[PDB]
Amino acid sequence: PYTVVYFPVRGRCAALRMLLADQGQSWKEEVVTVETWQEGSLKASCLYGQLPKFQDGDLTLYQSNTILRHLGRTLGLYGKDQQEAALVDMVNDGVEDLRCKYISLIYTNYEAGKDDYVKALPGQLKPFETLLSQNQGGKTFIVGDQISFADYNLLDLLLIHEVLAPGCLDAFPLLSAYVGRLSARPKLKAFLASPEYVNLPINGNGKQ
Amino acid sequence: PYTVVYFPVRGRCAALRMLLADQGQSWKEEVVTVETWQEGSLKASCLYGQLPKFQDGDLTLYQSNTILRHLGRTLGLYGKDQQEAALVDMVNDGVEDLRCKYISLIYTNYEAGKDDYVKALPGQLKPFETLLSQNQGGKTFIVGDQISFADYNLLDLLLIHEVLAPGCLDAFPLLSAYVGRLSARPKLKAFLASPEYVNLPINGNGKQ
Ligand SMILES: N[C@@H](CCC(=O)N[C@@H](CSc1ccc([N+](=O)[O-])cc1[N+](=O)[O-])C(=O)NCC(=O)O)C(=O)O
Ligand SMILES: N[C@@H](CCC(=O)N[C@@H](CSc1ccc([N+](=O)[O-])cc1[N+](=O)[O-])C(=O)NCC(=O)O)C(=O)O
Repeated sequence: PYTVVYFPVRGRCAALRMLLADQGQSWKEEVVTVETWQEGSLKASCLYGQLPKFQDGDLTLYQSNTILRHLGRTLGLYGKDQQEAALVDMVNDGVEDLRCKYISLIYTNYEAGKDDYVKALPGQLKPFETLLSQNQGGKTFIVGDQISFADYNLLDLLLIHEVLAPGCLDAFPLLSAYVGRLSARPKLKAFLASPEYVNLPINGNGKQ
Repeated sequence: PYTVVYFPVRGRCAALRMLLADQGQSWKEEVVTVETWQEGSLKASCLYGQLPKFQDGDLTLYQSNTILRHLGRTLGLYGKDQQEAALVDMVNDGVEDLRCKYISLIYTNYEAGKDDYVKALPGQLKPFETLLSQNQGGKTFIVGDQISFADYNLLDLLLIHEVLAPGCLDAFPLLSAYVGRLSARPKLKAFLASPEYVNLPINGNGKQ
């Protein structure tokens, strides 16, 4: 089965969890406390000395995007052809780029860098609105007419940014509608309202 | 066919170029000067306002790793099955993580951060030596027994680090032999020695 090993936060596991829940997959959560991590044995055993760690049968993986791509690949959420698969990759890489900036702000310069970050947000979000606009008027998914792992990753990015800068999507009709539409999918809606998601901090340092 | 649109530097296009050359694929280079970029029209037309931009027929792509994964997918350099594909992803994400740190040092604080960076390098290279040690004694490739896009990306990462920290691979026998072995592949060896590779700077700011 599936096992996700992570700290008690949404962070880089939020998207893959949304994917698993929405896809009706069952998985086990292995919560790692700061004490256990500080112990050192687990960390030393991690390929890049970091979490998340993921297990699928006897397959052990590291790197959040590797887990997303693996789930996308094995579950059929990676486009209908090579052309779509590439576009899905293009979206996820763009999502990762912004997530990195978001993470830097959160853990590195929240107080002094928030104003500038929020000021620059529109230009960073615009590309995803454009992508939607070029795909069936933005009425379906980010790429093609079937959901992909990039959709879950983008959704999370949009959700955490609405927390960081409420109303940041107001100027973007497609992104706004997209968030509402995907968040309304039955299994996903139930997961997002559940305590295991709601009662977990977004980041490990309490900022958001 | 293939068209690479980039500034006159190796940077984030070095790995994909090595891949194309080694695979015997033809491609065209579209060099973008600082003046043309500063003009603004090209940049505004780029999905995320950045280069590289790649064209495969009428398919236009952005994001260096998206290009690598697309070429890996289409040319059969993405593992023999789904499991290997995930391991390939795990390697590339690790390569990207280190490349980001390298890029930060180069463009953000080379002078004051070099010492610390080089001091931390061994711990950052270790995971790749470990992966090699676990795959046929490190006698073939980073994943499985066939070359993958992650091999080209990792090779470039190792090459630019030996320039930044001459001798850094002395502490890693497998990685050292791996660099020598892959660099000896006939088509790649010819490309690496060619003016089109050699006469290009590694980075855009002249640091290395
Ligand atoms: N590329 C990896 C990134 C993994 C990662 O960043 N892991 C962190 C999560 S927390 C984290 C992630 C990013 C930043 N940050 O400042 O960029 C700060 C924190 N933190 O705990 O403060 C971790 O395991 N840290 C434990 C360790 O290294 O010993 C992935 O995508 O899965
Ligand atoms: N995620 C993308 C990243 C593309 C990228 O970083 N492109 C830069 C290359 S130069 C670059 C890349 C990283 C850093 N940096 O400081 O981290 C500095 C520079 N630079 O030109 O100084 C660019 O196009 N810049 C033009 C622009 O944005 O207007 C990819 O993987 O392809």
